[PDB]
Amino acid sequence: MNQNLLVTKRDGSTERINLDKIHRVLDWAAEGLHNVSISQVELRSHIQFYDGIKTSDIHETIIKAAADLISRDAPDYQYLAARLAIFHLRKKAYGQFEPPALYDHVVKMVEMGKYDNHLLEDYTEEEFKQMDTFIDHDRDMTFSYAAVKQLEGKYLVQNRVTGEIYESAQFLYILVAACLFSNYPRETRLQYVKRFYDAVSTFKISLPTPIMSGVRTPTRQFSSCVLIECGDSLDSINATSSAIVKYVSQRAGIGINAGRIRALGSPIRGGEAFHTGCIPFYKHFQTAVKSCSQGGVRGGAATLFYPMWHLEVESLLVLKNNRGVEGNRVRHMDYGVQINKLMYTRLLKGEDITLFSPSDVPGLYDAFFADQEEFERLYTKYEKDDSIRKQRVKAVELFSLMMQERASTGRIYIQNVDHCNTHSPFDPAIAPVRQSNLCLDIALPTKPLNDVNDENGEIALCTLSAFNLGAINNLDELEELAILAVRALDALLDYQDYPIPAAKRGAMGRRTLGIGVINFAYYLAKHGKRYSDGSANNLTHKTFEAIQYYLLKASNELAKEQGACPWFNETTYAKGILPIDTYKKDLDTIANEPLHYDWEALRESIKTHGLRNSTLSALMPSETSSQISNATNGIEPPRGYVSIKASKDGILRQVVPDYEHLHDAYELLWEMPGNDGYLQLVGIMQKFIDQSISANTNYDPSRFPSGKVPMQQLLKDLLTAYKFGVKTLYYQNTRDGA
Amino acid sequence: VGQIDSEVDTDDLSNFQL
Amino acid sequence: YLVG
Repeated sequence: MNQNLLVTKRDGSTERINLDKIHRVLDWAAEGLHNVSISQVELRSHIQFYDGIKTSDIHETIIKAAADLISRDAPDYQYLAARLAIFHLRKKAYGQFEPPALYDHVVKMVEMGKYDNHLLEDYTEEEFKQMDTFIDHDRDMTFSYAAVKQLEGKYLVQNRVTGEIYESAQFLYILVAACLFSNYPRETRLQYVKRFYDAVSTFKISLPTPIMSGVRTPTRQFSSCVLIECGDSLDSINATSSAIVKYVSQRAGIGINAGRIRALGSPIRGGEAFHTGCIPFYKHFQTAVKSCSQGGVRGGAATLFYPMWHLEVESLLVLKNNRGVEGNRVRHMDYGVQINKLMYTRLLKGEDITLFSPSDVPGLYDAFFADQEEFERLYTKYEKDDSIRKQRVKAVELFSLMMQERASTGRIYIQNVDHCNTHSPFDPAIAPVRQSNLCLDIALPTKPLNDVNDENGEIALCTLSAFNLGAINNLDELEELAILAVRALDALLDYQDYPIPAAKRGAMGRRTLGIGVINFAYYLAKHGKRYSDGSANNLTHKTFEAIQYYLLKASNELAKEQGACPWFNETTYAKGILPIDTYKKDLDTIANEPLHYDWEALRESIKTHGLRNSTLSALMPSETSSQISNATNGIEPPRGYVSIKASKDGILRQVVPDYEHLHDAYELLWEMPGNDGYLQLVGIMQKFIDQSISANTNYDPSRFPSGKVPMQQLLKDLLTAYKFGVKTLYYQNTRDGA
Repeated sequence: VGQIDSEVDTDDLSNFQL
Repeated sequence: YLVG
């Protein structure tokens, strides 16, 4: 008759219940949302309250209650839940809802060793006072629950033992800004910090996880992926391996080119025993890749590339096929099969494909990537020469074998090596592109190492970022954003540390960046286009010309200011060649949109003052970044309207952006009748992209007689992709609802 | 995962233009 | 500019 319910506080222990405090907080969180029942939430959580429960559990419980009502039909629960979680997270880090002033926060964090001390060196208290005036902690209210789950899970600075969270998303953004523009002239430094801060807090520009979790802290390791090229020698094999180990110990995705390793049977090169072949070494790279992961299998990912005509290609192609002898399988690494014009022509004419160990055909490997003419000449030449060890395979058998394996595992990727060299930012004769990275979006020059510390080797890196096509109003907002993206990344290049000499060489030499988009799908839904009918062709053309033009304008602008990258002379850019001059011709047949930009003015501006960065665009996939922004992933159509994630904290649901008004506008992944629509769009994007795009092929067995995908369809799609100049092909998904 | 029908027609392909 |  005074039946209370004692809440317990952070060692302040006992106290009565405050069900009106709670309601106030809920009420607040609900402000502006539509279709959310505060009572419903209260009922669901009050029922699990027990007499001496700590306050932190009252919050988790109201948070989960809200999260569990998220649905297609009631999507504002995602904000109600996030807002509660944000509120809780404030109290958890600061003891109040109101964040401490920035200077005080930074000072306390530097004493605690959670923020780099250089922050206080590079900026004055008055400078921090001013940044604080740019900050808007109410943007914390725009995150969706899944977004807060990710920030909380892997962005915000915290203690991973105790669980203690030390910061709010706005301090993350403001300090990422500050660190990246810390070396700017006092004259412009803070205007840049503010402009970027705004761009990232309002989700216009997304940034990779290592960057958002680390810049501001004492580390200097921000690598997401590297590209190493193995020479045909124990020294290189050793170096390659060494390099992989250092790089996976920093969580980087690895893309390895082991195409030149000579084939099984070849003669000993004075002490180097490659009699045994590629596989034993591949195994060795796999163990290197997995050296710093959980069981010896969990975590650490790589993709290994090799020419289609390699002598052991038929053994290589079935490396992840589970039914087979243990010794002849390297299952936990994806492969990237490298193909060019001549290979496909042999398929089309039903002729043979000749396998050869690279060791035995002088000049063939290089020609393969850099000069098709010459490749054709040496190829036919060596076919005829009977001194040369070789093997003949029916091109149809070889192609189907590879498509088959690509079909089953989903992880046998294609790389059109002529397309990456005839349509690239680089000169193939001096710095050809002979491999991709883990997710087949990166395409840069690499040189083999002779020792881990070899200064004449080159390792390519992933320096990434992305435009939210869902958060810009017109494409002319991309000029400001290109500036801010390019400048921040370029700064990062000098900010971070390089574990291997050859990886420093590549970054400082070519300053290569890979900026792409996210939210494509939602962008097309708001403009009433679809992926599979070809209705989005000109819009895509318009959107990717604007992205590329402004990126080049921003980089050109930057070279003016601070000088072109040291090896700018090895680019086609240097010679007055533009992406619009070398794209694959057939594109002309599927899109008429005219260039809206002065490419000729920029051509000269580029020839004259050069480019800060040798590459600027690359369309990578993005789960995390996309989630924080509540956006569809990179350029992929959504699988369905609500996507589910698991957690220790219950089921996380996230509804596609503006489902309310665009459910009929979206074209879900399995609603596309086939791949042509999408492959065209990828081809159009590739006109302007410097690097590559992680494109997927998707098949639904329901759509085929007897539930079997014809090898004909698989080859036709493959050839469709090559015909519209697609550089790479990534995942292949099979199924009809996920 | 992927269950395919491995029947290939080169005649069909033939006429394709790369 | 352009390096030198």
